[PDB]
Amino acid sequence: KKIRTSPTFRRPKTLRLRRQPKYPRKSAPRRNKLDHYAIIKFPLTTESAMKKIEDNNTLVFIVDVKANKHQIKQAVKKLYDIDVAKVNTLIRPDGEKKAYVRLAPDYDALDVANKIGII
Amino acid sequence: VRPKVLMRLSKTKKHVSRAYGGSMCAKCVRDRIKRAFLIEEQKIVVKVLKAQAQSQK
Amino acid sequence: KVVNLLFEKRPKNFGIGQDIQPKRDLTRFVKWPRYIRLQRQRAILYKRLKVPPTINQFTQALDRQTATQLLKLTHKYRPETKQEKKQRLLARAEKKAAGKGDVPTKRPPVLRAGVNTVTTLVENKKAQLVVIAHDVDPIELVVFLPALCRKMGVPYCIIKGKARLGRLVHRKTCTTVAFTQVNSEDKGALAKLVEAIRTNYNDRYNEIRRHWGGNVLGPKSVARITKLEKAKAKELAT
Amino acid sequence: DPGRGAPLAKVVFRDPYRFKKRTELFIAAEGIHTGQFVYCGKKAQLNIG
RNA sequence: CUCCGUUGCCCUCGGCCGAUCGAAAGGGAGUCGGGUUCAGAUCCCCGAAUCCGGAGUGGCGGAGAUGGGCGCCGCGAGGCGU
RNA sequence: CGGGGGGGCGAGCCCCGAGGGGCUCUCGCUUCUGGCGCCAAGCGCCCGGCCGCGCGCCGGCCGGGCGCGACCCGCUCCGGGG
Ligand SMILES: [Mg+2]
Ligand SMILES: [Mg+2]
Repeated sequence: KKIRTSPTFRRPKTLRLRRQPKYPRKSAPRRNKLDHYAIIKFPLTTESAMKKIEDNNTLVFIVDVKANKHQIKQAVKKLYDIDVAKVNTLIRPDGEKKAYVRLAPDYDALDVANKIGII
Repeated sequence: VRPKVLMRLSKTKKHVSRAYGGSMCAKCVRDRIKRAFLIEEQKIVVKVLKAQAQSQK
Repeated sequence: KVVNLLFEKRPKNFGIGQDIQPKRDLTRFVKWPRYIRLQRQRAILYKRLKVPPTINQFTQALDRQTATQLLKLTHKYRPETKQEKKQRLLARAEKKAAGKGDVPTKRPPVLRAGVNTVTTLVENKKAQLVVIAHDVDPIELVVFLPALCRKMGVPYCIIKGKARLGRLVHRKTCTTVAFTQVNSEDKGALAKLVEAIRTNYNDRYNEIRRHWGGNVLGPKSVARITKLEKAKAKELAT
Repeated sequence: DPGRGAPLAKVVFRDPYRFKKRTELFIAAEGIHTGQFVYCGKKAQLNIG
C-alpha cells in the first residue's frame, strides 16, 4: 500500500556505481606537450614589431597554434620572469599564430628585448 | 525596453505598487475586485435560498 | 473554552467542476509497461481460453495441511549440501587409513530431483511418492508425468511452487522430486501421506482427464450477461 | 486559421484535477461572441456553443 | 568538524515531447570619440564607457530600522527597569 | 469502468408502526455576471521529547506518525468493431 497518485509508470531510479577499474587502462599518463619552452616558438624582429616594442610596451611572439591567451600569458610570465597585462592573438596567413603581449607599465619591453636577445 | 534589458533594471521600474501591479491595468483589477464580491455574495444568496427551499421542503 | 476560535473547517467538495480533485490510487488507470501488460494478459488468456485437462491438472494442487507435512517430511531428507558433502568424503579418508574401512557405509535414503532422473525411476516403479511443481515454465516438461505416474501406480502429487520445491534440493528451481526409500521410523508418516494423496489424485483420472478448465469470461462481461437474466426471469416470473 | 473558412475560438477551461488551465481550439459556432462561458458534456444545456 | 562545505544513503517533489543540426541577411546583452600604420584598425593607444559571470568568507556605505507605552530616577535636556 | 456497497436532500413504487424500513430513480452536488479555487482543513487514532500535575495513554509545552476526509472488490488503461 504505497498508492499510485500518477497514471504513468516512470522507471524506478536505481543505484548505479562508480568505475573501480581493476587496472588503469593505459599504463602512464601522457607527458604534457604544450610547455613553457614549446608554446612559444620565437619572438619576431620585424621592423613593425621593433616599432611595436619600443612604442607600445609590447613583445611580438610567434606561438604554437593550439595556444590560448592564459597559456601564452603563463608562458611569457614563466620564462622572461616578466608579467603580462594582456595578450592579443591572430593567425598569420601561413598558420603561424602571432600574439603581441602588452607588459605591465612598471616593466619595460625595450630592456627585455635585449635579455631575450632580439633587437 | 527590449526584454533582456529588464534584467539590469530595478524592481520598481517594472511594476507599479499594487495588486496585479505591472501585469494588469487598473481598470481590470478594479473590476476583478468588484466582480469578486458579487460572485462571492451571490453564492451566499443562493446558499440561503437553497437552505430555505429545504426548510420549506 | 480550550478551543481557539480561529481553527475552523474549510471542508472541500470534489464534485465535478467544484474543488479540484485529490489523489486516488489508480492502479487499474495507469500505464502497465510491456512486460506487465503482457504477463497480466497471459494470466487472463490462460483463464479465458478453454484450457486442456493435461494443463488444468496443473492448477488443482495440495493444501496447507498436506503440503506442510510433505515439506516437513522432506526436511529429514534433502540431498547433502556442499560442505556437508565434503565431510562425507573427508571423514572416510581419515577413517579408512586409521580404524578400518571397507567404505560402502550405507548411503542414507534421500530425495531425487530432476525429471529425466524421476521419470526413469517412475518407469522402474522405484518410487513411493512423486512431487511435481505446478508452475513449471515450458509445461511440456511435466505434462505427461501424472499420466505416467498413475499408469505405474505410483502416487504423484502437485505442490505449489517450483521455488519452494527447488529449495529442498539446494537450488533456484526444480520441477519434480521423489522418495524411493524411507528411514524405517519415518515410514508411518510417508504411508500416511501416500494414502491421503492418491484418494485425491491417482484414483481420480476420469474426473481429471475430462475436465476442460477455462472458458470463464471477465467479471465485467459476466455481470452484464447475468443482468439480462434478471430481465428475462423478471419478464415471465412476475 | 489560414486556409480555412471557419474561424476558430480559443476556449480556456481548467483541468478538473491539476491546478492549471488547459486551452483548446473549437470551431466557432455562429453566434459565439467573445466572453461566453461554454458548457460542455452530458449534463450540459442545449444552446449555441 | 564550530559552522560551513562536500559527498553517501533513506524519505519528498517534478507532466511534456523528443537522441541532435538550422541564420556570416531571421531571432540574440554590451563600445564609442580621438589618436596611430606602408599594409591593419568599434582590433593597437588615450580617454571616456559598458554588458555577462563571480563577490564566499560578505569588501564598504545605505535600506530591513529603529517607535510607542508603561514604570521609575533626573529641574530640564534626560537615565534606567520592564 | 464494471460490479458492488455509503449518503442523502428528493421523486415513483413496495413495505410501515408514522418512528421508520425496503425496493426504483436521482444524484453524486460546479449555468444570471473576462470573478477566485493545487501542495488539506477538520475530526480521529497513536508515538518521541520536554514541562506540570504525579497513576501516569491525567493535564500543559514542544515535536513527530498513521486512519477517515477521499465507501469496498475486481480481471481485461479507457472508448468502437469482431
Ligand atoms: Mg545549432
Ligand atoms: Mg542576425
